[PDB]
Amino acid sequence: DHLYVLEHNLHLLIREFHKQTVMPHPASAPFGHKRM
Amino acid sequence: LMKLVSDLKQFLILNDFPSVNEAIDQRNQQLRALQEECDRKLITLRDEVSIDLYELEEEYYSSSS
Amino acid sequence: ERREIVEVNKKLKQKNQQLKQIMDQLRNLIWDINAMLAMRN
Repeated sequence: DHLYVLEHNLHLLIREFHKQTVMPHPASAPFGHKRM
Repeated sequence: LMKLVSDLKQFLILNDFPSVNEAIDQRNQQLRALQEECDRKLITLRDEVSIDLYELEEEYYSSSS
Repeated sequence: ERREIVEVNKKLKQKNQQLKQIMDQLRNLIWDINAMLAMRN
């Protein structure tokens, strides 16, 4: 408990950062998300 | 003057505007291989630990007096 | 006779207590690893 959730929260924040950067194979200009 | 010019040229070509960005890719590959080996080691460790844990549970839960 | 059986039962209970103490940490480590490697990427 004292250490695991620490690493989990750090990785959650870095995953947030990485998601805030997804390449949709775009041609004209969608510039968005695939599932979007 | 020649020494200072060479020093300034080495300064600007070292890290100021070197078009060689492949060092970042090499570091990426090295760190990714390292973390992949670490993940594989952790997975093998957890698999062995789970096997031993089940073998130990089979003897613990089925023995009481 | 009966005293030996009682002593053996006490020793078995102590061994089972140590076994449970070890199993607690074992399952704790298993949960920690399986839950930390899952949040990867």
